[PDB]
Amino acid sequence: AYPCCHVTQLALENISDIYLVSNQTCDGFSLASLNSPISRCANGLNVVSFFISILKRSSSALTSHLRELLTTLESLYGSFSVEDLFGANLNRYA
Amino acid sequence: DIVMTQTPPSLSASVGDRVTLTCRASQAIRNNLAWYQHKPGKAPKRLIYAASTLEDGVPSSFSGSGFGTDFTLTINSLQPEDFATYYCLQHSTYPWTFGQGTKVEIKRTVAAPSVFIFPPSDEQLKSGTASVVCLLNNFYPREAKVQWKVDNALQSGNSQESVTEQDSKDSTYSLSSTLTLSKADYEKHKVYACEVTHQGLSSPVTKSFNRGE
Amino acid sequence: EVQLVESGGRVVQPGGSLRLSCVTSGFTFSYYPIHWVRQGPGKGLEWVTMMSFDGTSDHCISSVKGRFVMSRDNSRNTLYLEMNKMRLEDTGVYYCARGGWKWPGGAFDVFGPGTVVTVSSASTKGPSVFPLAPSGTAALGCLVKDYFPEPVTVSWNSGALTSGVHTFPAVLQSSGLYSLSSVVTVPSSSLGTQTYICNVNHKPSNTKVDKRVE
Amino acid sequence: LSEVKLHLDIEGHASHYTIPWTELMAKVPGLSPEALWREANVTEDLASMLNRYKLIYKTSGTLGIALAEPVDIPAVSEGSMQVDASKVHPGVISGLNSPACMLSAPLEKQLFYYIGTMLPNTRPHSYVFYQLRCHLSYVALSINGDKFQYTGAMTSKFLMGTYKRVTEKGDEHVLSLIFGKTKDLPDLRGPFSYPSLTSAQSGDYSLVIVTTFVHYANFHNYFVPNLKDMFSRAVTMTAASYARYVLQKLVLLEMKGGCREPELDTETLTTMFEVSVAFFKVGHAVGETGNGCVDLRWLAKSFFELTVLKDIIGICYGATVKGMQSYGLERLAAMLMATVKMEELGHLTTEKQEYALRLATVGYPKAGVYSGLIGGATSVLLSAYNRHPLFQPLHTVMRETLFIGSHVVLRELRLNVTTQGPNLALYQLLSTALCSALEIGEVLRGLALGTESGLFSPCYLSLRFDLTRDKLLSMAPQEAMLDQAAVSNAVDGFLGRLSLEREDRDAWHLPAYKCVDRLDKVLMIIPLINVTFIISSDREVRGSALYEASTTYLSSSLFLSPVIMNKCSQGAVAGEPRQIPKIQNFTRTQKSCIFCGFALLSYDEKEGLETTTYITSQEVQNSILSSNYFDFDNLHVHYLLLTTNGTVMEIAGLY
Repeated sequence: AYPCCHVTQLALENISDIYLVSNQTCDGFSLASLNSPISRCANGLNVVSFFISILKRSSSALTSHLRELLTTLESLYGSFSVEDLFGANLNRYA
Repeated sequence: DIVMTQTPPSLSASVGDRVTLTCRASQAIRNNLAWYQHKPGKAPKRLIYAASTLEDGVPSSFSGSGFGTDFTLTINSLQPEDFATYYCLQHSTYPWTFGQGTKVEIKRTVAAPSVFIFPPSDEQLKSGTASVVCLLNNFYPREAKVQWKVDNALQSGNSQESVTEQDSKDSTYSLSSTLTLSKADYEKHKVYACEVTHQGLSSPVTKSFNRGE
Repeated sequence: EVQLVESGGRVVQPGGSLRLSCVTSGFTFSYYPIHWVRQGPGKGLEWVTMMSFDGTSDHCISSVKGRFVMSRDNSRNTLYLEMNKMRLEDTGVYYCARGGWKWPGGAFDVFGPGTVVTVSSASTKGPSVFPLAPSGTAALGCLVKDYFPEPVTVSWNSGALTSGVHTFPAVLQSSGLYSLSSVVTVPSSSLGTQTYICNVNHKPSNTKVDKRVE
Repeated sequence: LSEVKLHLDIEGHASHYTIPWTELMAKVPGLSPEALWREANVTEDLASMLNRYKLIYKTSGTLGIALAEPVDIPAVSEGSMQVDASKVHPGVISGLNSPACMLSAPLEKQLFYYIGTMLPNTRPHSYVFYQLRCHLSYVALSINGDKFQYTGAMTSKFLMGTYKRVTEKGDEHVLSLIFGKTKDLPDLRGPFSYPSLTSAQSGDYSLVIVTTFVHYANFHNYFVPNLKDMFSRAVTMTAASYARYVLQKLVLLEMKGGCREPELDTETLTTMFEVSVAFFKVGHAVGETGNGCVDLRWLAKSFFELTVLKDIIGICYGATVKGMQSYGLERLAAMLMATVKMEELGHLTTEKQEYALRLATVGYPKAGVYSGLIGGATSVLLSAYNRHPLFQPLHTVMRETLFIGSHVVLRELRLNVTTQGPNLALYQLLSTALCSALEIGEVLRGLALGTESGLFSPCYLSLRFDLTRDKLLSMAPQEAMLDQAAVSNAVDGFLGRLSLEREDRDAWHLPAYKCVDRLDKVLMIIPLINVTFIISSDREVRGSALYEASTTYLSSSLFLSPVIMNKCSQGAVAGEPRQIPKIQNFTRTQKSCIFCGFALLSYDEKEGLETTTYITSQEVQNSILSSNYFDFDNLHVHYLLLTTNGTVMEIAGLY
């Protein structure tokens, strides 16, 4: 179970799909699932910024499809509150 | 009005040749000429700016030179994506003017056109108009001459030619010369001929039909 | 990166009016003036007009002088072009490029995609489709005559016949209608057994017709 | 080396997007999403991720209300020759009157040629930043024996100055300031959010502070910038004026006791970053204008300031500028300096003189290739001197004009090679005449108030060495309203600018300098044409003769040794020196230039020398006689006439 998984510290080439949670799905946590076409858990915030930096580095990705993903990722990244990562229970899952 | 005169209007070369484009001004434009590559269907891209400055994101095979009167775009090594039509541009004294442009076809060996002719269709004749179609299939170079002979009378100004772009596999051109007549004038004549003059032909060959065979 | 997008393409009656829009994104708009360049069918590129940095001064080429008015709103980031007394020669594809860059001295960088401008009054009309019958190889085709405006989609055997097909560019007849031909070469031994079918689609009239050729 | 789809929940929408690496990795050469995926510990538990975010200092005082960008680079003058930095072609620009400009596309290439790592993987930065490598320029210094370093790395988009301290142990404390347009800010790595680190944000621009909570405390001991004021100056100031603002702080600190043993205080560290902004604002202004052309008159103005700022930074700190100079602009400026009559440069406009002298410095830096540029600066000084009421404090118009021309001369004095002394000596002589009593008087008031006259005076380069602490105090503004410690500060700083030894920008270039035994006792040298005079309290000067004024039994002595054609004597002439002949048979008005080429010395018996005058033209001499200059009713004051004849004469009365 647990669409909201738990992260603990496989690389990028063997990865195909990545799923991101909403800002209310996991009570503020930004969590992701990396998988091969078998799901591992990833730090959402680290992951989201990676793609955001990938798209930002690619100013020449002038697709209306891709450039809309970047601006949608950015609003997604700001909706999560790491500041609300208080003494919030860090091990709610797995 | 300054007149920009590119030579040549069209030009052919294989992959990796040294291609040189010229463009002359009617007055001095002192160092205010630019070059733009325009693939059909898409947007033009500037290649060179001050007659000299290769501008960013453009492969360095392109170079430009000249002062005042005579300017040059030279692509040092032709690449397949450099098949295009290229225009020079003066911005010295507006109104600004382009050259007529140089299209860069990509070369092939000489090949003669396979010429066919099509009479007006029965379906079309029922509606009172007659169209005679002459086909020139898969020849090189582009330049060709198609005159129509109706009852040995060289017909003037009722034919229109349309040319394919160089086919992607065999680099050949094709041509549709459509001859248009009212059905009235088509029944008054009996010989319909299409005479193709081509560099690849040993002598102009004439394809012909007598009405209804 | 630096995008110029031009949107006001249409069909206009001769002498009428059309308004072009050039939507520029990815850079400081007001610090740049703009230029317009048009390419007529089977003709070279031609500089038409320049919009000044301030926008107060509008300078046009002789053919379009006094007929074109350019208005730019810096907040909108869009340059509007108003065209009056449209002529048949004005027909073509219009492009806008940014030129001046801290402004007076100008030159164009990459343009936008362009927009289609068709100054031809005539009429919405689907084409007439006529077979072109053949006579160790021979060729056959499909005459797609008297439609308006372009384009017309042509395929053979619904796309199952791909080899040796040549669908020509349409020509604008003096009548105002576009005329086009599509042909294909076949091995002569297939003439009786393989069925040859011509698929013509004219979207701007919503007419789709099939044609058997023998 | 694959392709990847990205699915996610958008408030109830099952959206997915497909990012191609087969496309992008080839399409954009700098992208390698493998190292980016490594750079985010994408397996980092939310625990250790929360541990990394907490360590970075966050902005409490985070605001700054909008400021307006000054319009800095001017619109192209109609029909300038928009000209290539790389391809500087002969005779493309015709004259100084010709409108001209270098187009910004390759000029940006030539400024930020240097490449390197902007955001390091050093401890404070790799926690916060996806590491970046950009075309860059940096200003760098190292002091306190390389245990305090500053590094002003910048692109055409943003600047990061970073301070580093060493505690006498292996501990390193690091603090970095990131300044640029808000949109152009680099990519944040972890859960980090830019407002948390933004200390000032106005319209399009931002100022970000990056450091550990440990380190911000360790810098808060000695470094609390007025982050508000720095940000406004970086934003609202034109790039040329900003470089002068910093140039003011350095020179008004250098001659003072500031940067010989630097003080690690708030002000000096504030300036270090402001140096980086000064270069960056110029590079940023060129880069951000887009595919255009930068007016050459702007370039000459702005790159003159950076070139002076580059010098003064070399002398205060062991500092380097790497990547803010284009040889294309330097050849363009140099070629335009073959256009104009260097001998008649001073005849032209206020505006044209400045623009020419700016190009002259920028054209050949490392002065001493074609040494006719000195004569141009000399021509401005001469044409200024005659129209300028002599002895007067030069108003800010002429003073700014002459400061620009002074820099060309100043770098020739650096050299061991003479490079055609004649023009050089005439400049120093004209400077010496301009160093009068109230020239010093206004400068010291200018240093008491930190005003514009504090930067420069022609006296700096003059042949006047009678200047010490005591002499200045007598000539100061007399007002009790002025802080007479800032007056004492001004005297100290002024004398620090023209210390004859360990300055190298006062002496050791003249031909006639060899004829002195004791160089510290020389008060002044008047190099005329066909003769130069050595004014000293030194008896043993190997000159052609020796005059001794009736000085007093107060001042050590007053000797004038004329040196004929700058060829000395075997030994100092022995016996009694010549008496100074007194002259009354001389009529007050002259309609010819009877004093042309002569010098006019005014000396008070107790104080010392007061003014020098060089009779250069008729309007100069008529300005002397007609004015109130000759006051014989003061017997404490005499008037010496130093002739090209080689004679010294006193003026005692006129009709």
